[PDB]
Amino acid sequence: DAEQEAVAALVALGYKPQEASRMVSKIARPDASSETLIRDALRAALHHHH
Amino acid sequence: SEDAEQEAVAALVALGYKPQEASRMVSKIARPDASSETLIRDALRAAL
Amino acid sequence: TLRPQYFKEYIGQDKVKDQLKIFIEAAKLRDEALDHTLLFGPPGLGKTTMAFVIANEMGVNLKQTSGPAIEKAGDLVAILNDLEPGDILFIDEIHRMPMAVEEVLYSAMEDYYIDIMIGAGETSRSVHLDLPPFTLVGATTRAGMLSNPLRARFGINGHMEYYELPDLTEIVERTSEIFEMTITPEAALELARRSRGTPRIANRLLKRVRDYAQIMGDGVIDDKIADQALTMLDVDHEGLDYVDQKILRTMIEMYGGGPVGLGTLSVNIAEERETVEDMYEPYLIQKGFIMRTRTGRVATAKAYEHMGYDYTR
Amino acid sequence: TLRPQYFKEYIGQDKVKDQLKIFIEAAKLRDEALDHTLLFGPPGLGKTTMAFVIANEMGVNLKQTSGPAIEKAGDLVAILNDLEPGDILFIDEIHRMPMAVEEVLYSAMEDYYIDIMITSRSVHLDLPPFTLVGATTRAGMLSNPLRARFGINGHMEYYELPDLTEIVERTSEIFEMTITPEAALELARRSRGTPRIANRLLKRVRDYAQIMGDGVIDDKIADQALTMLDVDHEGLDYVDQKILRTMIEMYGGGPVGLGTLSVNIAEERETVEDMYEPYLIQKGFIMRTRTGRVATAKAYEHMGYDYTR
Amino acid sequence: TLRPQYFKEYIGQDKVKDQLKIFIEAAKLRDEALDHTLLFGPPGLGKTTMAFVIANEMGVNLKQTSGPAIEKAGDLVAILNDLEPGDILFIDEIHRMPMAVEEVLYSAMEDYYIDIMIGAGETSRSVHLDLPPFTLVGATTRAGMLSNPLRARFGINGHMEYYELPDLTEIVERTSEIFEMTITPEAALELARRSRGTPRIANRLLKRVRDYAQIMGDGVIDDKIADQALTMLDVDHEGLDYVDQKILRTMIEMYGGGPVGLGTLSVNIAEERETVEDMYEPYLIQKGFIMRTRTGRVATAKAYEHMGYDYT
Amino acid sequence: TLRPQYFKEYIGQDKVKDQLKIFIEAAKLRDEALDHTLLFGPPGLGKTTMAFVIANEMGVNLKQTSGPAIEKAGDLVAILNDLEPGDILFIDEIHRMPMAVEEVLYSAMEDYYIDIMIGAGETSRSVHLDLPPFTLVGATTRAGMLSNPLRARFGINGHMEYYELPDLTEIVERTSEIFEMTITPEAALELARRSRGTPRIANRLLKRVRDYAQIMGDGVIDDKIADQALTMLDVDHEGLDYVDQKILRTMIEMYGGGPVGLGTLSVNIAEERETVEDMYEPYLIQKGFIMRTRTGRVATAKAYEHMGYDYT
Amino acid sequence: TLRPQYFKEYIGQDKVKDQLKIFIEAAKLRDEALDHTLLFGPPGLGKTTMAFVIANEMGVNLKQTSGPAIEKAGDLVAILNDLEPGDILFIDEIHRMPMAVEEVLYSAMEDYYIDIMIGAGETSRSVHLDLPPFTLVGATTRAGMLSNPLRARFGINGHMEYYELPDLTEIVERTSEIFEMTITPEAALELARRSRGTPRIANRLLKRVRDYAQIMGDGVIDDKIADQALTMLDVDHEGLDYVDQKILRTMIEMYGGGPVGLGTLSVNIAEERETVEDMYEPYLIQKGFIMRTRTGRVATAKAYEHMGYDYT
Amino acid sequence: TLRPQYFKEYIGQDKVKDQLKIFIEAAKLRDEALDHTLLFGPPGLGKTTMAFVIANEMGVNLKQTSGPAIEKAGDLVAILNDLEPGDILFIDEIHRMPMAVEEVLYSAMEDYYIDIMIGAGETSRSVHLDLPPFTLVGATTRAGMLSNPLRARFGINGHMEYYELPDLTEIVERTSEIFEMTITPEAALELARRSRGTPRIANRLLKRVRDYAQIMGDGVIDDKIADQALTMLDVDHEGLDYVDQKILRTMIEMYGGGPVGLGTLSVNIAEERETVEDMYEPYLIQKGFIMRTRTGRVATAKAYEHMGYDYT
DNA sequence: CTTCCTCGAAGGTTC
DNA sequence: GAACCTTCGAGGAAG
Ligand SMILES: Nc1ncnc2c1ncn2[C@@H]1O[C@H](COP(=O)(O)OP(=O)(O)O)[C@@H](O)[C@H]1O
Ligand SMILES: [Mg+2]
Ligand SMILES: [Mg+2]
Ligand SMILES: [Mg+2]
Repeated sequence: DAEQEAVAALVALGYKPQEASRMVSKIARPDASSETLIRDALRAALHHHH
Repeated sequence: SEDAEQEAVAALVALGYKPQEASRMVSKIARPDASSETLIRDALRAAL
Repeated sequence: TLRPQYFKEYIGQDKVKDQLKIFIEAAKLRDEALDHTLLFGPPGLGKTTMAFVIANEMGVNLKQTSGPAIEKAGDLVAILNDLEPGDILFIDEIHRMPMAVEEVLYSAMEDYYIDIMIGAGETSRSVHLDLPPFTLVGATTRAGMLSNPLRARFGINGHMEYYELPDLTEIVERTSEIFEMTITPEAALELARRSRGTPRIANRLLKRVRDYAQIMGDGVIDDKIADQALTMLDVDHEGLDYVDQKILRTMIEMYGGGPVGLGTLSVNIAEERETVEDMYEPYLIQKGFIMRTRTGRVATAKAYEHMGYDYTR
Repeated sequence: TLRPQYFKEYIGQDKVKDQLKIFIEAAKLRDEALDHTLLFGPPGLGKTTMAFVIANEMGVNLKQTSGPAIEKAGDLVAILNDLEPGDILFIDEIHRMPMAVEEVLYSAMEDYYIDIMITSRSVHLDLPPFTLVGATTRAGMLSNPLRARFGINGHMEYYELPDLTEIVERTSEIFEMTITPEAALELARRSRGTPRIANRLLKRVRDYAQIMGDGVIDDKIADQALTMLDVDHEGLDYVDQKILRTMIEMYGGGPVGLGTLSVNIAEERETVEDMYEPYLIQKGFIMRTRTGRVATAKAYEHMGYDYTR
Repeated sequence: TLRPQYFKEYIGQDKVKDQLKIFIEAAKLRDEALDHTLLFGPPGLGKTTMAFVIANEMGVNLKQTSGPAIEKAGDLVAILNDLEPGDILFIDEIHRMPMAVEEVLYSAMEDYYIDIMIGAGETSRSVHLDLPPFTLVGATTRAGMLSNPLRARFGINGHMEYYELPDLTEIVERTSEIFEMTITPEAALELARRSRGTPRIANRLLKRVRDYAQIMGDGVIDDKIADQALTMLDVDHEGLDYVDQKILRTMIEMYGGGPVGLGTLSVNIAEERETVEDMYEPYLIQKGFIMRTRTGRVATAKAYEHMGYDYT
Repeated sequence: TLRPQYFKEYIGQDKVKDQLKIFIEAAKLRDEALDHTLLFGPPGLGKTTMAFVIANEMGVNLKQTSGPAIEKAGDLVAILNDLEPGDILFIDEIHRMPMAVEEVLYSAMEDYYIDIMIGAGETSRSVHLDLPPFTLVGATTRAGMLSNPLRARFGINGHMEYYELPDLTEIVERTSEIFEMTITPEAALELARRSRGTPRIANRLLKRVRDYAQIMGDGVIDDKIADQALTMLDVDHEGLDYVDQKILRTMIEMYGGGPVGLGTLSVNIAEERETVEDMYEPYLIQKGFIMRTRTGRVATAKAYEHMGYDYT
Repeated sequence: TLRPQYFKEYIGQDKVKDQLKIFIEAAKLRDEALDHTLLFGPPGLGKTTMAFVIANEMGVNLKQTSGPAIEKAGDLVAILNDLEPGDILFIDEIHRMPMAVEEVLYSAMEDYYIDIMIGAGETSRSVHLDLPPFTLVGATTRAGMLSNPLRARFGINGHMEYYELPDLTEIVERTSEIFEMTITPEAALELARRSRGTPRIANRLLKRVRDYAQIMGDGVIDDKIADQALTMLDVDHEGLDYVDQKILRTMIEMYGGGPVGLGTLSVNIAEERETVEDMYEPYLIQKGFIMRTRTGRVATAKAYEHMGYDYT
Repeated sequence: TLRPQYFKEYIGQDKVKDQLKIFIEAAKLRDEALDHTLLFGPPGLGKTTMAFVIANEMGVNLKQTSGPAIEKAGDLVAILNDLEPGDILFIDEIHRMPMAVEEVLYSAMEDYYIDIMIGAGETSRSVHLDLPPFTLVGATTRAGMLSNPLRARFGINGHMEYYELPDLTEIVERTSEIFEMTITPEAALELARRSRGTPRIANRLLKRVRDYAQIMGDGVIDDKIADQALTMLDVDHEGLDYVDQKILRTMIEMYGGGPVGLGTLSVNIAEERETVEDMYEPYLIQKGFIMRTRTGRVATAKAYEHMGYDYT
């Protein structure tokens, strides 16, 4: 159920449902929570710079 | 060469070019061994 | 061509022309490019013409484009790659550049490089493109709407000004020599006096007098022919049109100088509100013939003495 | 036809007509194209008519468009691509073109080339020598950089009684209706100085003579027809007379405010100011003052009242 | 029906009606379309009604639309070119068209053609579109809001005027026969004199009297029922409403006739400044009960002899 | 429920009720929809409540919306498309509608149709939307803002009046029974004299007194509880607030009753110029405490005795 | 946490607390919600805190939003559908809510139902929502910026005033007890007088003086330290802010004391009109530094002797 | 140095710099994050530079972004998720971010967590995310433009201000060494005076004088050369630019010092009226050359004597 | 970018 | 000379 919850949370943050699905779908961890997924889906998409 | 090909195409996309047109622009370059800088330089140069 | 090509030929603008010469000579005394330059002034004073002279005097090639023609970062970057060491890039109406491109120029001007960021997360990387030294020259008519971070990068400023009778006359003399027509110096002075200090107006008047002189005369512009031509046209010796005279005459004869509102004046001369405020009123203010007040327009003593009517406070 | 075709047919406008003849002859003698011309002035004076006469006198084929139709640069670029050497492009109501399009014109007028971006791509055009003619009623609405590029400015003026009399007779012969010289003069006085208004009266008077008369316009029919239309010999309408009468008999000549006067005649405020007062002020029947407007001595004599300062 | 259909039935407007008869007859003898017509003037005087009468007398089909509906040039360009030779186009509330759309009519009205841009991209091209002979009819309350170049193109101008008591009495009697009620000639005049000169108001009063006569009466309108019903509506023999009477009374009893300012008068009657100046004051001035002066409003002698005081 | 549901429960407004009864009964006999009606006047007097009563007496469903909710003509067309034969449409704050949408009702009210443009935009044409029979009810606080052509189409006009003490007292009693509270007739009269003639104010005071009377009273609204509770709420025995009292007191102690100008007085009370003229002064004039004069305004004898000073 | 949570902890505002206690208690005997309440006055006096206290005393949940955060009618519908029976909705900056949305609150407050149109084109349809009982608490910095239709629907009003020296002293002593800190009575009284009568300023300054007493002292707040710390900050002996000093120094020097309008002054001091009118002007006027005049504000003699100028 | 790392190396801003030192080390003694800090003042004074110094003195890695770079709430949450305990987040033009961000930033700054609500009707849940301690540093060009409830969360205010003559001479001297230009103390002071308080202007003038002195002299910037170079640049000894002299010179010769309005003035000299009242008038009024009378601008006595005109 | 409208100034009368 | 009333004119924020 955390899969849909994470996507629903990202939709609230302004991500499109299609992109939120693709973003969350890139991550895979059956035991991850909606919170730990969100903390990963965002880190994977933000462009870090040095 | 996929590293330079992907970098040149992705960097060209960051400049506002469309993915298709960016692919065509880079696809016109022959030399694969040249660096992304040379690839983007020539790609932008040819489109001028 | 009509446009001058070198400082030796460029008439007037001695203030800006004198300053630029010192900066250009100091740049040549070093293996360096000229500082970024911005040109200010009203329409029609040579802002376009001056850019070419700077390039020729620098011994460099000139690249030319316009603000509206640039809409994506790649446009500017692609043009910037074309620049050889020391090349001059001229951007017209630089104030119309979109923010999407305006924001890219800062690192170019200050560091001569662009650093294109790409990727995301662990794939986040950037590519650094070295740019050869160059000098950006901008021209604008509405400087007040530029952003402050851009204005902070320009190191040289030039304010254009209206030409004056001793030099505006020489532009008529020279232009009359491109056509195959002889003109007396006294006639050229009469044309300059009415050109409002603007080169385009002087050239337009000369073309109109040329047609008359070769159809209603012997094809020579003497003082006698000039008076007839300038009598067929409405332009008075102060440069006032027929309607300009009608406005002043109306205010003095019917309202005793005012104050009078814009709407009331428009219906008396049978013109649109927008036309009197934009076509005719601006020059009357600069010449000092009328003032604008919270209660309406009012005529000044300077206007009374020109029309030839008695004046009393 | 109603529209004159050559300067020999064009009555009046002696100032503008004289200048255009000199510049047209000089251009032909040099085999060059005429400079860009701007025509402006009040409605109904002849701006559109003069544009066609210029083309006929130059001996060229005229391209015609209008400002409201040009919505995007692609529209104007297609039109400009069809121009050949010496062609004349006429744009009516030029004040409506979006300023995004005027900026494309700044360079095309001076250097005769177009180098612009237009699914987006670049486009380049080299233009042959051509003459642009613009006509507008709101000249002040054009940008200062555009007005500075026009080389000829023609400002239209109102006509005089002798010119209008000659125009009325010319139009009467097209309708093949007989009219006397003194009858034609009585219509001219009522035409407010405008050729279009003079033609409108003639059309209405003709309709009366065909139904209530013998199909001939004479000093007797004209007086009856004009009384049915209720147009004074100074050209004042029924409502115009009601305004002056109300001011003299209820406010002693004024001053009175626009709001007070409008409600007293049962008229809308915007209609009195924009449709009736302009002619009364230009003829000198009313004057505006800081406290209101007052009827002048000319109004008293016309209405038949004893003036007292 | 409640709207007249021919000049035989259109009572009043002698000036406008007489002119249209001559111009319509002349147009038929020459076998050509009627010139463009603009109808303007106060509300409820018969502008819309006359537009249909013209179409019937000309014997052609009438196409109808309104200014508020036309919002872009595409709409007007589509209405045009759907016209047949001799059609009549009627636009109501013509003052609402955008000025960018009015300027398209300039060529159509004078020269029967319009310039259009067609296609896209490289196929973009201009073309002339040519129109058959037609007559445009406009109706508006705000003629001063139209552009000067547009008003100059209308060839016929009709300014409507208020009706007189003989004409209004006949209109009431005609309407009384569309319904099934008998009305005495003496009672018909009693309504006409209270209708402020407007046909719509005369019809409204009759409808209200009909409802009273068939509830509190025997279904017939006579001087007795009319007098009673008008007492319930509280409309005096001059047409003054309840609030109109209160204004005049207060001016004569507290300020001795004035001068008094609009604000001071509004607060004393518990009305607001805008309702008094826009709803009630306009009719009181046009009928001569109030006079406006630099110092304020003043009650005239006609008001004193109407309210029953002495003009000392 | 607080809102009256039928003409038998609706206290006051005798002039408006008497007329509406006759017009509603006559409409039923003919089996037709009721004519359009406009309700206007001060806030809180019962305009919205009267609209619901009319719907119940006619026996139809009431659709409800408001002027400021409509922003473009598309919204109005959607609302009218939902109408069913005989429905009543109530529009609150009708004067807030934009003029461009107000002019669309002109045809709907007189002829029951609307001109609408249809099609994708490349090909399009106008068509008549035909509306069923319906009754429009409008309510507004300032009828003077409506255009003349709109006001002329309403067939019934209802001007609301402030309530008198006899009727306003019955409203306080009626409300007490719904709240299951006991109130002595002397106490009901006290609340009425302080309610400025407005039912909305009377109900608000009763709710606050009821809370006080049961927390530190003995559960009954006696004449002594009301006096204490109304002191806490800061409502004078004439309905004046502390700001109103400050104005009157200053005029008596610092100017001997005036005359004094509005600008001078406003500064002496630390109040904004326009607030005093629009928010506080109107009630003081209507009640007779202040009088405007050509040289300023003066406090009358009534204002002196109410404060206890000596009149001279 | 510093925020009080019950009426026993909330210091000051005796006039407001006394009324809320009665109404909240009376609303507990009956099993119903509290009436809608409007709180207004200067910023930082504690009106947001009162909303939390009201919720805790009733024993219900609190939801919080602001006028600017609601952009369209659909936003409010989503919020109102998420309220349980008896919940409290708190709306800050209520005076900035969009007019098209404010019209929807009137119905929800007065009748507890919402009529809304949903969908588009042929799918456009109405919805009727029936809401559970709830209490709206509104907060505004401007007493008179609300519309009269809105202000009339609130059943309870509370004007909040600046705190006096004894109250702020107790608030400073309480705050210095939540933090691990020690303060002498002499220092607490000094800091209170310096705190512009505002609790938010008092708490903010205490946090800063605490830091100075540790680095530049022995970790204890004494009058000798408090004086130095407050003089290192810009806080004047009278508590005037840097903005306050600019205002007074500009009026006395650029206008010779005035009069000057606050509108033109706003742009000369480079401060937003609404901030200077609502945050700063009220204190300077209420404490006698600035006085009102017909033309505008003028600096009093007290201001001249404070800034050290000569009262010429 | 010109690009300092620690406060001892930073030139000027002694007031702001002295306050930060106490707060920075005080936070270290308690081993906790620093309070949120708001920097404000004119542009180009060194706000961005100071943010790096604060990070070094704390001993933390700086993270940087800007208001316009944030477009949706998720953007900020992502950045905040990438934070490490003690990190400092710098936001330039913090007032430009959309309100949808501020709604989340509040609880982030105050509670160090965010609670994204989800579900509707019978479904209602949230996701609760823990955040490590951090310090927010914001910089703006104005104070009043910041959201009121946001401005209350910042605990430290840093008012930046224009540099004094001693500081500018030191900056000029350091910059000259980078160019390898030899400049005497008198020449450095002359440039400092005319740079009118801003380092960017001081750098620009020095570069230009270098070019002149390298050609019109021996590469040594002497006082005699510096004064000649400045007259060639047309820079007045009071720091008035070319256009500034034109405004003053125009008022004296064409209007006798005025009064004259901004509309007329902006038309006489070919300029955009906004530019004059925004760029040039502020410096001329602050220095006492121009006064903003209600009738219009007027030239003061200083301007007459400064420009070299005999006063009236 | 434009129209509306509202805020301000001032002419004139009276006590 | 203080207080009322009417009329005109130019901005600016709500479309
Ligand atoms: N009576 C009081 N007792 C204790 N603390 C108070 C009191 N009033 C306000 N405060 C404190 O001061 C601050 C006031 O903030 P808030 O109540 O939000 O102000 P407002 O809502 O008026 O803008 C809070 O920190 C609050 O705890
Ligand atoms: Mg140029
Ligand atoms: Mg034409
Ligand atoms: Mg009609």
